[PDB]
Parts: sequence; structure tokens; C-alpha cells
Amino acid sequence: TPLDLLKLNLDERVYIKLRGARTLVGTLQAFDSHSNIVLSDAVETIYESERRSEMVFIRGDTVTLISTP
Amino acid sequence: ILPLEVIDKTINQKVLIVLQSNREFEGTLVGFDDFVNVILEDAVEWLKVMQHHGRMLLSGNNIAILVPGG
Amino acid sequence: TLKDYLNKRVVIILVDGESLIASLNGFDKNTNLFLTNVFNRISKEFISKAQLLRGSEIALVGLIDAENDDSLIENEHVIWEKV
Amino acid sequence: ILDLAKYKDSKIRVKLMGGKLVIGVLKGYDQLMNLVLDDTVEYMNARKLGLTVIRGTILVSLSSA
Amino acid sequence: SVTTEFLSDIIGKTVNVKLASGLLYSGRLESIDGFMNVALSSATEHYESNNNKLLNKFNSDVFLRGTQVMYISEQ
Amino acid sequence: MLFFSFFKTLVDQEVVVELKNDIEIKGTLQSVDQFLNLKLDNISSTDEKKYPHLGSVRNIFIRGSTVRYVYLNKNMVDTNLLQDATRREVM
Amino acid sequence: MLPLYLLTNAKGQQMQIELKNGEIIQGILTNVDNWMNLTLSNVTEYSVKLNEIYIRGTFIKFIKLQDNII
Repeated sequence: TPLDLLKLNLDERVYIKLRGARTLVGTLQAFDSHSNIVLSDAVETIYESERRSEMVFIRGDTVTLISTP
Repeated sequence: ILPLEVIDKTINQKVLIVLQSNREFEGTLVGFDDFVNVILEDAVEWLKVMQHHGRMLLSGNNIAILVPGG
Repeated sequence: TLKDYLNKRVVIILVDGESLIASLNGFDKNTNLFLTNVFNRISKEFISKAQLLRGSEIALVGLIDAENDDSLIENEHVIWEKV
Repeated sequence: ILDLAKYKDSKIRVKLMGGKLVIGVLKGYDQLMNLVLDDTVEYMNARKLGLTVIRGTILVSLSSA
Repeated sequence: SVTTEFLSDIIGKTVNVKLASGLLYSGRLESIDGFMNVALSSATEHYESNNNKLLNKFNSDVFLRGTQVMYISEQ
Repeated sequence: MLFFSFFKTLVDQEVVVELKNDIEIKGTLQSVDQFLNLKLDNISSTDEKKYPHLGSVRNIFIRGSTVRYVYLNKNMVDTNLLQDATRREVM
Repeated sequence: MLPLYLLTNAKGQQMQIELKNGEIIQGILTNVDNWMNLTLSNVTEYSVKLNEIYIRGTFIKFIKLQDNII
């Protein structure tokens, strides 16, 4: 059921907190139970420099939190 | 004797729960499962100290040692 | 996957950032690989004639070019606050 | 592969996943390698816990002391 | 299963879920699964204590990995 | 097995891979396995400091577990299909 | 050949194991299972002599095997 409430906000913008002072806001395109996620129009904040990609795959074992901004 | 009995016989008694990380909990053992997800009551979390009120589900993954009494 | 590499000298990068040089002579799904004549680059010493190295430690495994051997957490919380 | 039977009532030394040494007398076990230890001493220096149960999931090495 | 029961009994209540990092999230628990995966709503994140400096406030459901959770306590 | 198949669709493509150690390697997606292990051919360094100490190496195996990002080109994915697939999930 | 298969066909052979913490166990292999958990006899342990030792597979970095292992 948690996984299904995530299904709820696909194509919509989400906020991911990663391991190691990392943060990505991008529109959610695809995810799995493992947590690995696919974002489009993403923007990564490191701690503070910025980084932009149009399409990134994220590896699930680094994901701490997902919510929307 | 089995370890999974000693744990059971500590139900409704003071237990110490030490995690692999340098962090422990003392509380009354309320119940547990086959993965050793412990239910603690009025838990005293150490590291540097927090007082919990009620039932806590402590994750069985990080559990390293169980101590009756603590 | 690691079939192209077997029997060929390769450069391996460890998760701890350490580097090795060896010959890949067997591997599993886990990615643990049975290497021969292993040499640690950081220590610059021959580790063994034959070893079994666990998959988890390894990060990456490079096919050494036969024609070109160029081979040789807490404060985090504070941040969130400052923001 | 390890018959804990021969270690019963003996002082054994167990290292645990997390960087935690534990020395005690083996009093009982199971096939998941969950241990009962008495006169347990744990190291990070040192403190003597009483009777303890050790989780075999986090068990990493085991020998005599 | 005692553990399970304590769950279906706290769904819809206010909970503090502490992660391995030390991060604590307080909120009403929308759902939960076999792997301790949690969904929260109107969650607020603090470090270590509920009474410490607010680090973030989420206007939508918060998703926490079960592999990361250390405890789920009520309040 | 979603992300498995997704990645199988990217074979012969230029992808950039970032590890946990911050290492960043550009290269052609040659192969992917279940565990999500990648093997990149004709590899190149996007960043001088991000690149590791590897000789004239062309071809590498990267462990799934040690990856943080794989960077892609919006051209290399039908995001429509990706969302329909994500919906058809099942725990 | 497959690491696991090779390891099991090396029973009786002396070998050197490095654990994650940098420690060095040395002795002869008496048993292996499928998760590369091993028991060893005639054990010496470096940073100490022991009759037998048990090692959890996941706690191993690498295993110096005997040169004459073909």
C-alpha cells in the first residue's frame, strides 16, 4: 500500500532526500519497490551547488525520503 | 535451552535492547515476532537520553543483543 | 557479463578506493571473482598467486588493454537545520 | 557446519556486525545461531551485561576464549 | 502476530518514526507494509527529539523506506 | 523486473554513471543484469577529478549496488510507457 | 571455475582470510556452506591460536588460497 500511494503522484513533481546531503526535485516518471526511481527535469542540490539533468535514474538504496515540494 | 524462549520469558519484564550501532533501549518487553521486531513500553533511549511514553515498535534488523533486566 | 573478461588481466577498483591488478579466472552472480596473481597497487605488493575476492567489496572491474598497460555523517543534521 | 554443542558451558568469544565484541559462557543456542550467553562482557571500553541473547543474524565470528 | 496487530491498530494515529540516521518524522500514519515501509501525512522532521528544531514540514504524504526505519512509536 | 527491462532498452546508448564515491564515468551501455549490473564500452571521463585511476581501459563492469545515478537523455525514453509500467506494479 | 565450487574442493587446504575489520585468520579449511560461511581448524588469528573458528561469509574481504590449488 505505501508503494501505491506513491503511484498516486506520478508525472507530478516530487522531492527526494538522498544519502549524503543530497536532494533532488524532479517530476516522477517511474519507480519500483526497491525504491530506485526515474525523474525527468531533475535538479540536484549538494551540501550548496546545483546540477541539472533532463532524465536521471536513481538507485534505490540511496533514497531516504520521498515527498512533494 | 533455546534463546527464543528466554526472550519470550522476558515478556512483561525490564529488557535491555542493544543495537549494532552504539545505541540502546530499556523498557518493558510487551511482545516480539520471529524476526525479533520488539515491542517495548515506556522506552528509555540511550546513545544522549530520551524518555518514550507508550508502545514502541523497535525494528528487528538492528537488534544485536537482548538483556533481561538491563 | 564477466565472460569477456575471464582469462584476461584486469584492473579492479575496491569499494574502499583501493586498487588491484589480477587475472580473472572465475566469477559468480554475487560478483565475487576468483583471480590469480593479484597485486595491490596502493601497497605496491604482490598479494597472492591465487585468491577469492568477495563481490561486495568490489565496485568496478576494468579490462586491462593487452596492447597498452597504463595500469602502473553526523554533522549532516546540522546542515538540515542551517537550512 | 559448526557444532555449538562442544562449546556449551565454555567461555566463547563472539564478534558482531557493528564492531562489537562479546565474551561469555555459552548456555544454549539454535540453528539460526541465536546464542544464550552468561557472564557476558561486551566491548565497543568494557561493561558486564548479565545473561544475554545474541542475534545470529548479526553474528560474524565465533571462537573460544 | 503481536507486531502486526500493533500496526493495524495505529494506522490513522500520530506516530514518531525514527530512521537509522537519527532523523525523526512525526505524523499521522497512512499505511504500512511487511517491510516496515511507512507512509505519513503532515509530517514534520526533526533530529533525535520531537522538541528539537524543526528541520522540515511536508504538505503531502511522506514516504520512508522500511530498510531505514529504526522504530515506530506512537504519541 | 521493471528497471531490468527499462535498462535492456538502453543497450547501445551513451549513458553517464555516477557511483557513491562520486566517480563519474561516461560510456556506451553494453549490458545489464537482474541485480542491475552494468558493463560500459568505450569509456570516457566527463570530469577530471571524478574519473578514477584506470589505464587505457575501454570496457568495465560496474556493480549495481555501488551506483547513485545513471544520467540519460529524454530522447532515450518513452516516459509515457514508463508510467503505465509503474502503475502495473505489484508488491 | 565457480568460486563457491573451488572453495568447497579446497577442504583440508591451509588458507588465509582477511575480515572486513582488517583482521587475519589463518588455518585449514574444514567446512564451507553456500553463503561462504567457513569453519577452520589449526587456527591462528592476527590483528592468538585456536582449535576451531567460525566465520560469517559476509564478513570476508578476500581469501588467500594455496598456490598449488589446481
